[PDB]
Amino acid sequence: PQDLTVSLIPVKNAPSAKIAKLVVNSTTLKEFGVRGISNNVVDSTGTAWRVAGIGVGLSSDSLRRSDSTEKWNGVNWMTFNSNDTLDIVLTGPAQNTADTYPITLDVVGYQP
Amino acid sequence: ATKLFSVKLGATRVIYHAGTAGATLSVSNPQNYPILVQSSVKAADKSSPAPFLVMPPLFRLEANQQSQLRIVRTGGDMPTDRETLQWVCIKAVPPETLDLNLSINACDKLIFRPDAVKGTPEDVAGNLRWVETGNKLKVENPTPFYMNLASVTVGGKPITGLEYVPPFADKTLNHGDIEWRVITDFGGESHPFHYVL
Repeated sequence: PQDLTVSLIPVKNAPSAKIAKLVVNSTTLKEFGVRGISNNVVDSTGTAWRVAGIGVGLSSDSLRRSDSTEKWNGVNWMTFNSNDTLDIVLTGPAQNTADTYPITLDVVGYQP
Repeated sequence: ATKLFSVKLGATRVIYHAGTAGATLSVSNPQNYPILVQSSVKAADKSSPAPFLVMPPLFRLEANQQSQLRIVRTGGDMPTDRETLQWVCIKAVPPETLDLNLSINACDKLIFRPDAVKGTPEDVAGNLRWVETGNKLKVENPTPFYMNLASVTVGGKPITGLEYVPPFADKTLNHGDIEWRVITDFGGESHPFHYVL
């Protein structure tokens, strides 16, 4: 399937506790870009941000796998090998509220 | 509570033949609920404007709906002696513990082919010139076409990461005979080509 199919799968908290898993599938894409969407984003690439019912973002192990950072249409995106699984974690030190929290990711793929 | 999201495009590229009135690209909503869609065309650098319009630029798809987008050149001063690449992008947006949601952007090459640029890339893809020095592999494209290479090997070893090669342009990536295919105007792969050194 050439077409992009994207899955976001749910997983005092542990340091870097994993909270969600991102999978992007396509038989034709080589790479994809992903950014978190927030009112309170905490870097150029949107790979760490704050979420209103906590600090969330890609894990260091996921960030390590980025192929490049590209500026596309005025915005920086970290790119990753297609069919990859990336982890979304609570970032920074152990974070301490019984609530529902919204997590929004935007994914882009440019077909070969 | 897994969020799944997809958009379907009818093809992986759109070839825009200069003499034509316009091109089309099918878009379908695989979800069993309505989505909002935005279509845009960007220049080869993925950022700058391009002299094309997609109609409708903004629309809603019902559950499982399939629609056609019309793409039309609106002016511009594109070269007459080589192809010019753009990107046609489709942004799909779903309706509003974790509350997980997604939006996605699927982009195809929209390749403009002047009427005086005859035949296809695969007709002339055997004219690619390859040079190997040390760990460096250079491909030289002396043709008017974008060369969208697939299944490249060097002495049988797969080469990943050669970008598409623009018209009259070279690409260099960090031994033995080279084999390659090109992705055709219709999305499949050509027969293999070879270069000896």
